[PDB]
Formats: sequence, structure tokens, C-alpha cells
Amino acid sequence: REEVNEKLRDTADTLTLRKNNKLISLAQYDNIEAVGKKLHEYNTQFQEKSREYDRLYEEYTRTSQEIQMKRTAIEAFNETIKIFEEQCQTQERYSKEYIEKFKREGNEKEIQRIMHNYDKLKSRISEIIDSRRRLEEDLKKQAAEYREIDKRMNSIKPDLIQLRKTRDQYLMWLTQKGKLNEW
Amino acid sequence: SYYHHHHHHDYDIPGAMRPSSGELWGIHLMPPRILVECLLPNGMIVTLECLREATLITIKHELFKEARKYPLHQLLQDESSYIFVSVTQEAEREEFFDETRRLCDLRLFQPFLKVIEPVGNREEKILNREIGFAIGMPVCEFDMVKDPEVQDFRRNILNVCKEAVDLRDLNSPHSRAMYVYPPNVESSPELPKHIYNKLDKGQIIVVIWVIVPNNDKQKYTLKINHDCVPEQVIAEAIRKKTRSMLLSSEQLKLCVLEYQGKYILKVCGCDEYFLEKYPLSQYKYIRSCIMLGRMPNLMLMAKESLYSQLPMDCFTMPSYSTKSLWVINSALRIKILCATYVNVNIRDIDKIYVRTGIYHGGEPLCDNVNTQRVPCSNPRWNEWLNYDIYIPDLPRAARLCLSICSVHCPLAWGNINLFDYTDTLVSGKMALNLWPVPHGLEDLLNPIGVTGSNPNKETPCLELEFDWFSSVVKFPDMSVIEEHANWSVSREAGFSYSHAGLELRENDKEQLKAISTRDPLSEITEQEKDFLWSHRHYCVTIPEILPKLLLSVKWNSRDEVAQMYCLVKDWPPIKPEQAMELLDCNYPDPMVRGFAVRCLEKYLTDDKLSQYLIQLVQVLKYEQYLDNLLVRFLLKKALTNQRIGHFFFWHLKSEMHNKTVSQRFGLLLESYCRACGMYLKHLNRQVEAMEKLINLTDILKQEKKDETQKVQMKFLVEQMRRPDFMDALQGFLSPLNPAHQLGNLRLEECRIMSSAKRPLWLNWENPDIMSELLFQNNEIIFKNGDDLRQDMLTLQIIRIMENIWQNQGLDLRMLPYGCLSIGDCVGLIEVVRNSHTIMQIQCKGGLKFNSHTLHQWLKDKNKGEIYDAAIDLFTRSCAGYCVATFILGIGDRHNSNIMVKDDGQLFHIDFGHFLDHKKKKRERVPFVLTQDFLIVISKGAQECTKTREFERFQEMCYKAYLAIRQHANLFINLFSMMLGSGMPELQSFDDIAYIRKTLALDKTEQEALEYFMKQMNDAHHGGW
Ligand SMILES: O=C(O)CCc1ccc(O)cc1
Repeated sequence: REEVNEKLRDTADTLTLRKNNKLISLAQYDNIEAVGKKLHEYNTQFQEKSREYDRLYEEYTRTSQEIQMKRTAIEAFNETIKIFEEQCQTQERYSKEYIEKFKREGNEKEIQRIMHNYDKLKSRISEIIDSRRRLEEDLKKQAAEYREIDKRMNSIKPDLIQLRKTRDQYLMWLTQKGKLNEW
Repeated sequence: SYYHHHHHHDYDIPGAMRPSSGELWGIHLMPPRILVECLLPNGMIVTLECLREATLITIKHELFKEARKYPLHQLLQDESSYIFVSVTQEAEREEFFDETRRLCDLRLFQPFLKVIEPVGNREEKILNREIGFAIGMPVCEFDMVKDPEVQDFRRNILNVCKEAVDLRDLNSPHSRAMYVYPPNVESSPELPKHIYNKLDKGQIIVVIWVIVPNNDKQKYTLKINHDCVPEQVIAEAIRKKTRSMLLSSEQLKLCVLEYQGKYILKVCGCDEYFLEKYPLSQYKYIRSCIMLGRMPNLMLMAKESLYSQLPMDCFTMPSYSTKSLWVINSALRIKILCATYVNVNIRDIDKIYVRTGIYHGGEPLCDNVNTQRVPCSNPRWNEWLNYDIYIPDLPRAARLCLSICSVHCPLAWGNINLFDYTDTLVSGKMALNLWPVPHGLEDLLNPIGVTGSNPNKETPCLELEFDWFSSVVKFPDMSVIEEHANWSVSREAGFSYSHAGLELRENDKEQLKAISTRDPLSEITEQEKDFLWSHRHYCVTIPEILPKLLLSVKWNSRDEVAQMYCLVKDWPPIKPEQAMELLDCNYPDPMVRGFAVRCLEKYLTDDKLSQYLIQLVQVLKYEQYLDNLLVRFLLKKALTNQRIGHFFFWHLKSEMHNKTVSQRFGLLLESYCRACGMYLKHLNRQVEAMEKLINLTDILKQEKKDETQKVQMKFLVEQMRRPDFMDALQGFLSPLNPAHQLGNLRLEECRIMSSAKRPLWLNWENPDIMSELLFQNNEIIFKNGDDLRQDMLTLQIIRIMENIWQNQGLDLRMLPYGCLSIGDCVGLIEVVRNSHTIMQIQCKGGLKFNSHTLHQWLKDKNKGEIYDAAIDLFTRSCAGYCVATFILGIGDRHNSNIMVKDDGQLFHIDFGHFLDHKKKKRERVPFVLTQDFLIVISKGAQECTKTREFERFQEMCYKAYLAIRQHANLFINLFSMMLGSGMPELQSFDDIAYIRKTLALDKTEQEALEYFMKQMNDAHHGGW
């Protein structure tokens, strides 16, 4: 039961027929030694590839999270900015009311300091937007390397299974006739 | 000559030898002095310097002094008229009501604070922050979710919340104290014989303590019967306190009667109580003391000082409150249109197609492909695919599974349910974003994988058209499925004689019970399936055969499926251990899973639930919809009982990182936190503690790597002394066990270990009144790097093998320590005081290492007749740990992952890959008893092979192994339920198949016995 699935695994559509395994058209019802080295050589190429497949699947789900992190950070920036935008509007309400409320007593003294505040506030908004802008282009170059991770996983995956399959077939051959641990 | 001079040109000289963002965007822990942009109502931006650790009251108060020096101050109200607000890292805009909170704990994005007058004037209702902090995502993020199923789950599931809150205040204050402090109690009041024998004729010496002024305390050693209840024990201790040279006998009787019911029994040293009439023996603490040769220490606690401790939960209801399928006269077809975002290299890849199939766990018709059209770039097919099955033959739990493949190799995958939560057959166009190829899955299509589109947008978006049929097509009602069954019955009675391949017989009547016995993973044949399916009426005789029967049923024939629905309807309840199989991925039908949850309501005890709770939470992943019977069952039990609720919370809160479940568990955690009462505040204090520890170790691991231990350790202790760390990491409940409280940090017993994960050795004061009686210091390890949940599970599997062995009269002693995964590779590990790696024992005994050093070390702790029993402990544990280890196939055991205690118990740690993961790229023996061990088993002797001690030990091994072989059905199923978690060691059923070989279930019990010895003999080289 254990081995019969690992040989029927990855094949087409107690007779263990594979259509999931339908146990029972049934609608009506020579070196010997040198092939032993090849095992180790492919069993090293197969496990060589494993880690290269593993390292990337981490990098994939890293960058998947690193990207998803970066998006929400932008969602936050945009919300941050909106409050600063709202604030600069909020000052243009009660600042421009207090310019014309008096506009007499320390006009140049006061309006400079009200104008100074507004400037700091704008220059703050300027820094955040460029802070955001910089994140967004770093996001695309992340999404770039991301596209490349899956690409290289999806080049390796075929080669990995074929490498796996030949390694079994060689390993079958040797057991037919007659140690394997070290290989 | 070494390398035959073969160069490697590729090799350059300069993996070898995460992360959760911290207190502020992009930086782990905010600098000790930071400037904060304070937006005022008047429009003025005033930057203040603050201390990282400063409270918002501290901040506000200072702001409003500094606001006077700025213009337009006359516009501002008193400081008291305002609340703070800012954009957080989750990206919402929190309104900061609790002004005792400090600036570093706010989870701010950028360091700015806007001032406002508080709207939504029911401020009570905006302590959803509490709920969102615990869950780790804000409640406003569920509010704007479009999908009706979610919104209908959210409102519907409050049926449960309400019902369960009503049981809590059914006998308040007693029920309330029974919720919060439930009785921690063994399965049966029946006792094991090896426990009984340690009783000198059914009797325990116990110690009841009392406080009277408060400073001084007073013992009263009762010697009472083991099976007596707490109220009796309480009377007896009152008799003893109050007997006097001034009270007559009758005067005493009248003094006990007033007193007898104003008190309850507490355990000294932790928050456990004895509130229920059980035999004292049936409480775990008592049954623990008997085994360890300890004297139970209880405390008389008055009930008013206990209900004085208790809260009021005060649950508040939230603000958020055709055509019969069988008419449709066609075969199934589904239109594949276009994938948009496929990552394919043109240089290796020939061609790509969408493979498809309908499924029920296993397949219901010819799995097909489509033609290999527009391969690599431009990818687009416009084909209706045509599936040989009729539209009415589709069973309730039918599901489309597909995958974009190469030529043969999968690229992506995704699965959809063919009906919705309201039974409506799927019509229209869908935009399915796909999931990526896993490790262990090499096969094409992945039907065990989760139903639902990926929430992740930047992925292979395959779109498709489903067929429309003049209406919402709905699955028939139960009344209608019934009638159609009753017709398929009367119809088949009139069928005539000559007929193939569908009273009774004696030879056959046993051969069904032959099948009934075989493990889940023993595959059934078509003959057997037919054979069962025809005698299905007799099969109710053996209700245990049901799983085999259900797998035998043809789910693509609605006539069968209506008949099978009707057997299930009133099938006889069965044992939880076997019913649990019916919640794994192979049984997706709702009537089936319904029946299994109906077994749990009858049979599964709050005790047995919490044992298997891990498996049941995993098995939620395999429900089709959010609202289903299991969820309501667990939600209820968790809101009925706060011990379950605690681990129920954490097992969910663990997986919240995982986007396969973030929605579902997120919504479930919300319900829990909304109903669970004052435990929400306790969970938020744990949740806040764990965060600090994550952020602290996240720094130790990124930047502070490359600084001596001394440097890190000074930086650690600098950090831990900050007021916010002190606040956050002191008065709280250990998540490994909420019974244990954690008080002040002893920072001088607290250190960073050697390991490159930088795990924290943390040590708290046990602030219990009687800490002295149990332990003055609680220490547990916090480990940022590793994935705890393999260990967590193997530990569980051990705990159960122990309970199996022991409840079946044989005393091997396992020490499944505490392990809790609280996140993505984050967790807690219980420290067993007085234990050392064999390798320490060898280092500290090494003369300037002899095989005896272990044995020598052990004698040196255990001298006198103590020695004799302490070898029995080592002999008993070491046998159990042999068999479990072998059966599971955990990682190779060696000197730095094996540990022995002062009293002589041995146990394993850091188990690694459980079902023989690394080795399968065989039947290994991971616990190789070297000479070191065999010496200890044989007190003096040389030639340890030959002693009786080893024969004894061999017998313990053989009796244990066969004991587990009789409960293998359970161990298979426990693992089967764990397929849900993406643990690489459990990707598919054939991974679990190792546990068959190693238990030898295809063999007979006598052969098995020999195979175990054969396996044991070659690994050790001689003896068995
Ligand atoms: O009912 C309780 O609260 C105790 C736990 C319990 C649950 C179910 C059952 O059948 C027996 C016991």
C-alpha cells in the first residue's frame, strides 16, 4: 500500500488502477555497479536542486509579505497626507479669519509667524509625498524580483521532477537485481 | 592530485550558518527621544520632543503648555475636551481613548498626533480597539468587506455568543466562577492500579492551609479517602481548626455547619480551584501528587473573597445587529477564458494549459485538460470544457479544482465551491487569483488545497464563465432529498432478480466487521465498496463502519447520495475518536460532518476536547463555508469554559499571519473576543507582552548580530528596564498555562541563550500567596526563529500515548513539556527545572568522557533506596521514549537533545521532522540506546545485554508498542486532521503512511511484535 502509491503517483488516467487509486474499460464491470554511482550522482543533483527550490519559496513568501507590507505602508502614507492636507486647509480656515479679525495689532509680527507655520506644514507635506513616491518605485522593483522568483521556480520544477523520476527508475533497477544508504 | 585540478570558475568568495515591523514604520523600537508632529484644532503644527515611553496624558498636558507659546491659543478649549488621533501601521486611523497608553505601544506609522473633539459619542462601543489588538487586525477592516457570506457570518454567529453568555449567568456567581476557574479534572474517577497501590489502602495525606494576622498561616494535615469530595475535605479541615478545650462536641458540629459552605478549595501556588463534586483523585493536581510522591497542598479560600476577585462580563450586542438543481437537464460545462499574470520563461517551457476536474475530496468524473493553446505569452483559451456528469448528480459539496500546468508540471492552482453558502449553483463570471505550488505537492491539481480565490492581487488571475440557467439554481431541500430516497427504495424493491455488481449471510456478516476494524489508510476496493453499499442497511449494526461506507458511496449518483443522507439521518452516535475522522478532508459532505458534530455534543467532554483542540481548529480549514456546525460547537465550548477559550484563542491567533485562514479565523476571533468577557483584557495583556518580546528579539537578530554576547545582553537588560517593558512584561498570565501568573521580572535570572535564534530565557516571580508551596519562580523560553508547531504536535502525540499506556495499567513516564506557537515561527517552551542534556552531564563529569559518567552523575543525586526507584524511573521513561520515538520517526536522538533529571527521568527535546522527513529523500530507529544508557538500566552490571533489568526493559518496550498498535486508528486520524496546517512533514496521506509501517498494521500482532524486535535488534547490534 505504501510503495504502490509512490509508483502510481504522477501517472495517467488488488488491481490498483489509477483513474486517486481505484483498487479492485471497466464501465461494463548492465554494469550493476556503475548505475549504483549514477544513483548518488542524481541523488546529489536532486537534493542540490531541493534547497535551490526551498531558498526561493522562502524568498517568494518573503517578497509576497514584503510587498504586502509596502502596500499598506502606502495606504497609511496616503491617509497620513490626507490629515496634513486637511490640516493645511484647517489652518487656512482659522488663520485667514484671524488675519482679517484684527490685521492691525502686530500685523507683520503675527502674520509672519502664522505664515511660518503654514510653510513648515507645506514643506512637511512635500517631504511625505516624496517619502511615499520613493516607496512606490521601490515597490515595483520588488514586484520585479518577485515575478523573477516564480519564473525560476517554474523553470526548476520540471527539471526537479524528471531528476526525481530518473533517480527512482535507476533505484528500481538496482533493487531488481540485488548498500544504497551512502548513495 | 586532490581535485584532479578541476577549477570552479563560477565560485565567488563573498542561507549559510520575518520581520514583523515594530513600534514605528520601518524601525523595530523607537529611539529613546523622538520628535512628534502635533496637529492642533487651530491648524498649528507644533513639534514636541518626547520620550519614547511617555504617556498620552503626559504628552497632552505638555502639548497644551507649549500651545500657549504658539498663535491662536484663545481658539483652544481646555486640554480635557480633546482626544488624540493618528494613522497606525495597519493603516487605519485610531482614536486614542486610553491615555494611560505610551507612545511606543501605539503602533503608529509616522510619529504625529492630531487633536480633535471625540465623535461617535458612545465611546464604549469604540473599545473594539481591544478586540482588534487581540486579533491583530482592526474591526473596521471587516466592516468594509463586500462579500455577503462574511457579513451573514458576522451577524448570525451572535446566536452562539448570546446562548453561551446566558449559561455563564445561569447560577451567578457560581457559574461565572465555574467559567473562569473550571475544574481541571481527569477523564474517569476510576483509578489506575499502579496509582492505587501508592495509596496505603485508598488514602492520601493532604494539607489544608488557612490564613487568619494575614501574614501568619497554618497547616492541617488530614488523612482522608482518595474518593471523597471537596466539601468533605473542607469540613474536616474546619473541624481540626476549631476543635477546642472550650467547645463541646455538639458546639463543634454547629460551628462546622455555619462555616462548611463559606469556603472552597484552591491549589497552593496557582489559580486552580475544586469547585465541583468530584473525587479528589479525579482532579489532576491530586493525581499528579500521588505519582510524584508529593503531598497535596490546598488552601481554604472564602467564596466572598473569590467572587470579590470575579468581574462582570456584561456582553453587549454590537452595532452590526428559484430552480431545483434536479430539473436542470444537462451535463456540466465551464468556460476557461484567460490567465493574466503568468510567470513563464519562454526558453525552457514548451506549452501551458488549464487542467480541471470536479471533486468531493476524491474525483467524481473524468478529470480533463483543455487544448495547449496560446502557450507561454499572450495566454488565453476560449473553450467550454465538457464534464461527463449530469447537473443533478453533483453532490452538495462539489468543487471545481484547476491548475495552470507546463509540459508535465504545475505553475499555479485554485479551487472554487460549485455551490455558495446559500446552496446556489455557481453561475456568472469569476476572477480566481491563484495560489503557488507547494513543496511536497508534485501532483497536477491539488484538491486537498483550500477553496477560495487568493486575496493576494498580484498573482495568476485566471477568469472563467459559468453556465447560466434562467434562474438561481438551488440545491434541493432535505424534505425533497428524503422523498427521493424513499422512492429509490420502493423502486429498487420491484427491480427483478437477474442483476449484477450492486437477505444476509453469516460468512459475510463477519467480513464487514473485518473491514470495520481496518485503519483509515487501509484502502477499500470497488468490490468492498459495492459489498458495503448493498448491505448498507445491515451496516448500521456496526455504526463504526460508517467512514468505510461513506467512502464506498458513489457521490456522483444522487439516488445513492439521497439514500446515504437518510441512513446518516438517524445513524447511531459513535465514539469521538472515530467520529473525528468525519471532519478530515476526505469527508466534505455537510450531512456527514453534521452527524460527526452531533457525536461530539453527546460524547466529547470538555476535558477530551481541549486534548484534541489543536486538531479540531485545523479541521475548520476544510469546511466549505464560514458559518457551519463545528465552528458553532467550538465557539460555544470556548465561551462556556475559559481554559478552552484560552487555547482556542491562541491556536487561531497563531495562524492569523497565514492568508489561507486570515479571514475565517479573524472573523471567529472577533466573535470570541466580543463574548468571552473580562478574559479579553487578560488576553490583551498577554498579546501585548508577546509583541514586545517579538520586537526585542527581532532587533537582537537584525543589526545587533555581530556584537559579543556581553554587548547584546547589556542592550537587552537596558531595554527590559524601560518603564514600558516593565509595564508590559510583568503582571500577566503565562500563555503556556493561564493558571500560572507571572509577576515581577527577575532580570538577573533573565538572559539571552547561546543559540543563534537568540531565544530568551525569561524568569518571573510566581505572585501566588503560597508561591513557596509550588514554585517561587516561573521560567519559560521565548524563541523567535524556529517553527514550534511540529514539536507542539509531537509533544501532544506523546501526551496521548502516555494517557493510553497509563489508563491501560502500565507506567511509562513521558514528560511532554509545554510548547505554544503564538505566531509565525514564534513561541514559548516550558522549562523543566533540574534537567540537563546528556552532553552537560558528560562535560561536568569529564576528568582532564567515560560511558559511566551518566550513571555516576545519577547515583550522586540518588543515594540510598532512592537510587533503586530512580533507576526504575529512568528504565520506565526510556522505554516509553524508545517506542514513541520509533513509531513517530522523529529526528535522530543524540547527547544534546536528550535530557535527564535529578530524580532520574529521561526525556527528549527539539524533535525536528516527525514522520521521517529528511531520511525519505527505510524504517529508522531514532533512539539508539548506547552503552551509557544500558549501564544505567543495569545498576552495576557489565554485559548489560544479559541482565534481568534489560529483559524487564524489553518487556516494557513490547507491552507499550502493542498498546499503541491497538489505538492506531486514532493516531492516523489525529495526523490526518493535521494535514490542514502547511507543515511540510504532513503534505499528503502517504506522509502519514509511515506510521502504518512502523506500527505494522498490514501484519498480525505477533508478526508486528517480531518486526519491532527485528528493527530494534539491527539498530542496536544484539540483544532482543
Ligand atoms: O456538562 C459539563 O459541563 C461537563 C462536561 C461534559 C460534557 C458532555 C458530557 O456528555 C459530559 C460531561
